[PDB]
Amino acid sequence: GRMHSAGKGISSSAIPYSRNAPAWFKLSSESVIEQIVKYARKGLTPSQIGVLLRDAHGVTQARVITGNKIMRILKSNGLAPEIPEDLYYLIKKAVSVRKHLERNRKDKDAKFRLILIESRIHRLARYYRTVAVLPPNWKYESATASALVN
Amino acid sequence: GKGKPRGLNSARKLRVHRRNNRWAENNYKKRLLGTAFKSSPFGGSSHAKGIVLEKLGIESKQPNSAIRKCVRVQLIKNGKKVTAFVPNDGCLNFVDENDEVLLAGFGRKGKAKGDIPGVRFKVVKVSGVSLLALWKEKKEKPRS
Amino acid sequence: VLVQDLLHPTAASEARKHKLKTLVQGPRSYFLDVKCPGCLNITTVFSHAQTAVTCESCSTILCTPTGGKAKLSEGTSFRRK
Amino acid sequence: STELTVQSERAFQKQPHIFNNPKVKTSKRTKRWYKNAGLGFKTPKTAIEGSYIDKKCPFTGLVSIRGKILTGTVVSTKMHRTIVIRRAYLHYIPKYNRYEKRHKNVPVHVSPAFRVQVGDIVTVGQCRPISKTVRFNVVKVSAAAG
Amino acid sequence: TRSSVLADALNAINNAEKTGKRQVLIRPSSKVIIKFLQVMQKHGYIGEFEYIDDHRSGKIVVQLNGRLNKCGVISPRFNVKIGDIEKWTANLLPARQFGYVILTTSAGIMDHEEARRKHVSGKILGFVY
RNA sequence: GCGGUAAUUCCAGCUCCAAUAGCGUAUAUUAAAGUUGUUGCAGUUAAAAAGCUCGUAGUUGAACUUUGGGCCCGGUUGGCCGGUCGGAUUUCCAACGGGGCCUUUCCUUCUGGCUAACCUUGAGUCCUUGUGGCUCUUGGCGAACCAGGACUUUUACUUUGAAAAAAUUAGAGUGUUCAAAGCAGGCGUAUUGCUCGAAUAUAUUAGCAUGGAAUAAUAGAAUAGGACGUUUGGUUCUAUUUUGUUGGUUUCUAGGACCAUCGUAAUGAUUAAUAGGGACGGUCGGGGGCAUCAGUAUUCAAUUGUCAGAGGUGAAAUUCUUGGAUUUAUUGAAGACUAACUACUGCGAAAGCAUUUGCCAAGGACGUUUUCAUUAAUCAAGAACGAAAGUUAGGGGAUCGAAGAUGAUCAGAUACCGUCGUAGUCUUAACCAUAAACUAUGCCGACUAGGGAUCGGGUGGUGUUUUUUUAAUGACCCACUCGGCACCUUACGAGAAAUCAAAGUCUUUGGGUUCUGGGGGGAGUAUGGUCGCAAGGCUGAAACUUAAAGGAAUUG
RNA sequence: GGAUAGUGGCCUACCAUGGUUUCAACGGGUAACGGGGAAUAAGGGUUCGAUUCCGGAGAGGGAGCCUGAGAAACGGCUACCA
Repeated sequence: GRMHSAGKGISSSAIPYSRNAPAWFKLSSESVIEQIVKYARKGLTPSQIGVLLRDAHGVTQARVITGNKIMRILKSNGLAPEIPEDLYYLIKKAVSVRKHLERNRKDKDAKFRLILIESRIHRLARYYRTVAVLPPNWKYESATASALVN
Repeated sequence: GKGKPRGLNSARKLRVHRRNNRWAENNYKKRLLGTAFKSSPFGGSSHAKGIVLEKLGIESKQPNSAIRKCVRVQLIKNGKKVTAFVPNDGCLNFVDENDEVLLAGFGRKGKAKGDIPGVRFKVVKVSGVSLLALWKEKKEKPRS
Repeated sequence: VLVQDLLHPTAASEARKHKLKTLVQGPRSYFLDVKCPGCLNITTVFSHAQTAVTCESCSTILCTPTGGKAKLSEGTSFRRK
Repeated sequence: STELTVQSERAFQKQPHIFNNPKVKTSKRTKRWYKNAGLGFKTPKTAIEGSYIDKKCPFTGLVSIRGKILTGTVVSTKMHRTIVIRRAYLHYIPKYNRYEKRHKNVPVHVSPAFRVQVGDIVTVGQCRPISKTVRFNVVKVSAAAG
Repeated sequence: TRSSVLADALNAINNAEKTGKRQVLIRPSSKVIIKFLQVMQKHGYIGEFEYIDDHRSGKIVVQLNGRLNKCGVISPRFNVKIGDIEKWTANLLPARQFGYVILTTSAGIMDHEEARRKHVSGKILGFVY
């Protein structure tokens, strides 16, 4: 099932049958947009913005309440992250495993998990250069891997 | 499933896979390396004229016993010495040394028959007649 | 069985199924409306909440995130909506 | 995707039988001849106002466009005045009833009234062979995805 | 993963009708599937059926009735020159008086008798008898 | 297979059989051959799933974007139609789409060329009383057809047409006397001649005109450099036609293009895949690495205590013993190991991994009204890991221990049995790249049948318990759900069968895709190549030989 | 620019490093002239085509050239080799 495992699990998230309006909500649209931008300027990621708006504010999702989605409204208001955040988290994990390898050589199963992570980074980054949020080359490289995470 | 790539564009994969599985057929590689015109004793021929060198006692296989009265001949065109059977009864004594006989295949493409071991060939004529005619006494041999 | 209203199944059969195999795929997670005994403000709290839920007033925790449904802290008034 | 000066080589690049008369005051700055390519195709404005010569061009030039008309994308651009097309196409097979993907290459004479690069679906017609590979002159261009 | 949803849906149809149930559920759908099932319905292999617009795919619940021997696809949607449609229906149907292979004509999804009526052809999708 | 004494097979005769003016033979290609498989094979065991994942090529890829004709027909809602004690219908009837029939059938539009036919009137003549009837246009009707434009996302696909030399082939006419053949011939008024003929089909991809717009990809408009435009400027060219004409200059308008203004606009981003990648949560496991910690056992040593044996075996002998052997005890060292928990349990890509504790980074699953929105599936070349044996030098080196030594057993024992004993075992650094790496079952997907236990996560319970008191759990119980290693019954099914929930959803034959096999030996040999210190790895035939090699199962 | 019948790296000077390729280039085999077709035919195919026609190519091996509209002619010449 997964990209890189023997695992075939299905835990997921079902958006309810509503294109709009859990009508008991009754706060705003523009003010919760400003809520998003305030939490974003506090140094939050789109996913973490979404889960905090869910939990502490009862927000269903921004596509429902305000028409469009979160990274979209960030990319509108100019707080846009430079590399896409899931690629960012992949590179972060890659530098973590790479640090651990250069300090512990004989950990070869961790070198195999490193192989899989560099695999995911090449596949996803290949996609982002196809749909042109990267430059068309962007040259992801193992030695400058610390430069995007530090 | 089923193994093969059923794709509406997968024909080069299909055709390469077929071409390279063809060699395990005994006959596709056998023509296409060129193995008759290389190392079978004949060069694609069916008969060859040969020279008699020796008369051989090849003794038959296990559920038989007989001495088979074969002959050991040499080709003209190519120099190969090769066993050959002299067919039906009494026709060994129709052949003497260096009698320029005519060699045929034997009935199974180029493997043996029944209980002569290892032989491929047979004689049909001796110095320009026959063996059926000689065996049924309906032709007499010229003397060289 | 061979024949069953697969269009309209019983609510028992529907309640006993997973989030996705139900005929319309839909959530089970429900928002709550919580007042603390200290302050009086109403807070809308996700059932399976993933952050330590606090109120804007009085800075107390409301819900500890755990494995599945969020464990509320102590006795606080909550209405299931 | 480079260009050059007016005159570079050891000749003087002009067109044959075009005579910018020095005695009469040429109010216009040149006598630039051109033609219409036909097949519905349009001469670019850059060709008429331009300042190259390229005697092998269909425009302001001495060869002509006939024979097959074709299209294709551009895979190489690193020659001087020629690109390399890849006419991608599918080949049938009767036995397997299934197509198989295939390609050729057919390098054409990019004229310097046409700005091309890698990408750039072009349209290109046959033009009395120019060198050993190139029998085609580009007549119309278009971009790749954006 | 999810290659041809026509073979997925017909896979369920054939499996349920092999095992003697009376109706079936199908998770993905397509307007190719809808036009396959309208053709099976108006030739009379399927009773009612019902799109369920679950927002994702749209499941389809088909009230079968028996009277259906096989459905299937022919997985490359092969081209068919209009002479070769009889080579097909010979190759893969049980007789010469029933059974319908289903094209993809540019006049639409139809079956081979309607193909010879409207005098048009194209790919092949699958067959039903 | 016959032929080893009475041969239904040899050599003859007799009789017969078949093909017959022909019959046999050799060899080669074709059918047989679903034994080359695209249709159309096979891989658990018959030959045959790469040790395992990663991954470029190739091959493949969830869903979503509306439809000018009518005649007949049936199907649903329906109303004047309600008769029947709220249902009970017919059809004068719209349409709701649906099946045939002839066609609406079109190319989307300017620039005008040009109008077929006019809304007619330009008045009344020929003729039955005259919108009968033309000779005709001054107010209208362009597509009946032309060419300067702009429609312009490109195809793959399919329909139709022209080409698809002659023979060939399929076939139409024809009595070459039948015919194989040919393109002939046939009828009179045979005396001064009439005439039919010599078709048609087929051919393919590649083109080349043409319709179709489903399928299958491909472009847009997001950091609006957008289209609309009657707009308002400003720039540049542009360069016809009138200036007698030429050529130059400038007023002009036309035609591009570009740049700002206001205006026009529903201004513009398709789902959120029981697809996938990420985030966060509480968990979970003998996942890896480095420390660190412990245990008893074995062997060795010192210190004792005692008396003739101690091992060891099928029974013995090799050996050790009054210089105290074995045992006892005390204490220490040394190394490997991680039992009892120990299962039809877990984890890991597999090989594999079981002591504590810590760090280091990972990880599956579960939960998720979060996130991005096809980012995928499978993989030639390629790369990582890869039990154990090896091999290169260390440091260890206790126990077991190939080679070796002996003592046995034997007809012989350089074999099993006994006592030792090097390399090894262990580890650090470096190679190797193989195993029955075996679940002998590729991988991702969807469906098809009953059950109870199990591990991990979740949810519910007027549940139990712990106690200090109900509370907080945590454990236990009941029911569900996802994932997981398995299992137990039946066969709807599959199979040659043992057997199988996948080996099912296969002649009623096609979900994406990677490898593998084509009778047995020869032979994983030859040789060429590459890798390796080497042992050897991966690639890898031929000569020739033989009618079998086999696979489940029954009876002996 | 020359050459040519004429385009053309066909050749020469000069000036750039290009062009092809795992969608199989380049190199090797062949008992390789190709196509029309032939055989066998359920369908899908597989093998063959020196040979009665078209196109090619060669006149022992190899090059050169007169004549001529047309030949690198060989039932022409010249050179070498066999």
